[PDB]
Amino acid sequence: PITINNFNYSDPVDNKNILYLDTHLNTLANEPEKAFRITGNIWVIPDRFSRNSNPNLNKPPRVTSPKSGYYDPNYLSTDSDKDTFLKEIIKLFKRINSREIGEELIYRLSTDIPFPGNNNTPINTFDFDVDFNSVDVKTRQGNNWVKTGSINPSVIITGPRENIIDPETSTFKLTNNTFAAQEGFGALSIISISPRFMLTYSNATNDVGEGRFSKSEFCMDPILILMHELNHAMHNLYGIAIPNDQTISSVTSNIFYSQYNVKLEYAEIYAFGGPTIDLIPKSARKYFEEKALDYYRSIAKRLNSITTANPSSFNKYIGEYKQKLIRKYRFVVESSGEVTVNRNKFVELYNELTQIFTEFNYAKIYNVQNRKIYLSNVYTPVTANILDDNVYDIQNGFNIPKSNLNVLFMGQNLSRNPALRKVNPEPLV
Ligand SMILES: [Zn+2]
Repeated sequence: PITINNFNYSDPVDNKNILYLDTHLNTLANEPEKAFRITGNIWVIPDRFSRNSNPNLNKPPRVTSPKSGYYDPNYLSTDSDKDTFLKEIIKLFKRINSREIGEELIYRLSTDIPFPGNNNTPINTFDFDVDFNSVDVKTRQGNNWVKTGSINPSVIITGPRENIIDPETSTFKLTNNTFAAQEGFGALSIISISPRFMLTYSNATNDVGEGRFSKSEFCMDPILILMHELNHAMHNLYGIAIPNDQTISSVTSNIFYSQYNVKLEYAEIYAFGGPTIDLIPKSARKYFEEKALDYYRSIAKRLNSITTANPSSFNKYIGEYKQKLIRKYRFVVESSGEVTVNRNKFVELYNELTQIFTEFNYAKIYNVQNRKIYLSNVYTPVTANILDDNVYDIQNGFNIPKSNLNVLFMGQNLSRNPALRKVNPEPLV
């Protein structure tokens, strides 16, 4: 099985699970960032992250809303903050790992890798440095930092970007390329998030008997906030991500404003899952699945043509990676040795990735209260000291029996659990 590593932010670099990395993507970082290996190819860099030039973490001057936002330029600024964040992420992975589906989710994300290449990679080549799949490992000597090598994370979890309550997962590419995450190859994903900042709602999946009266507000369990993003990472890793331009015009209401229109991305619909998937026209769902199958066929063709690798040191390991990728995509190997795509196996895999590994399904499996739909109306966000086992533990999250909060999800009920507190109102927008 899989085990989650434990760390203190202050723990020494060991050139194995603790290193200093330069992703060449964080506009907030002027020097290498300390990183920790949660397990396998999943790493965490407990720092704020940004993709905007001349970044600013202060509340925006203009109007970016209705989108609910929380801005605090000092969140995660100190080493003390980073240590707490790091431990929160670790604890959440342990809870995710407590159920079989979560163990499988972590196993896949930490074991399978992006195909080494993109649309512009020659068919006979394995490129382990394509786009942003490899990150520099740096060490200090003197008053500077020098590259000593690189690693290939599959997923890097970082702290929030500008808006602390808008978790986001992304892949990156060079200007002249297209997104490999949408073309079968898959690519490295960066998840920017802070699970302890919980979204609140009243339109929930589990009936608690208040239908005819006043319904309680509940918080989202931090593991679902994180697992939701891990679903985007799954789509990105297996190269089946749906372009962000694929949407359905909808409405919802933020923490302040009233019902406003929004373009609901199909990527969000799949990450959430459940009946919501039906919002995507059946013909469109089939279209993207068939498109993915064609990209997979192209990958199988590449696997039958590999003769060189970049960097050259990987040439002697072409067979090893060919086998790893064959297992990832669940391809079949003919007696002749040719790699072929089995439709039955593909359909099963695609279904798993888009309809089984979903937030909606996790809520049922982990037995926690959760929003009924991705666009459930939200209220003021809440937070809690999730590192305190008297507040949140691995087995039951907030719904702890010892606290007498295990009945009807009372642990997640804002008016029944004093451990839950509204976030600072000042940073809210
Ligand atoms: Zn999402």
